[PDB]
Amino acid sequence: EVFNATRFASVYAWNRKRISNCVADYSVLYNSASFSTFKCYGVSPTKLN
Amino acid sequence: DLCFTNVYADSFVIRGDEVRQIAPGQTGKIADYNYKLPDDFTGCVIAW
Ligand SMILES: CCCCC/C=C\C/C=C\CCCCCCCC(=O)O
Repeated sequence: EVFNATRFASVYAWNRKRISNCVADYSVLYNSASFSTFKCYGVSPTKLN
Repeated sequence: DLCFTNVYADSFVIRGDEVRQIAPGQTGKIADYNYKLPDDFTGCVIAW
């Protein structure tokens, strides 16, 4: 519903969502997604698991 | 101005949006299951 939606907001009215009670296994995105820019700031990405 | 000791050359083809994954810490589809670089690398990366 987040990465695979149908319409995204307008940057002047950007959306904001809340996530709770779920499992963060992002390895499901490897099959279909393809990101050009991905940058984490206060955390190393090798420890998101 | 230098001389080099133990020179090896790797070579492969990937997709553009994965070149950022060819680096010490990147944790993606290419860095996890296909090809990973040490955390104390000494060398040079080259893409085109
Ligand atoms: C639904 C949001 C859940 C948020 C959970 C909190 C932190 C998760 C952090 C990052 C998840 C996305 C990382 C991108 C996947 C690696 C890049 C790739 O695809 O190759």
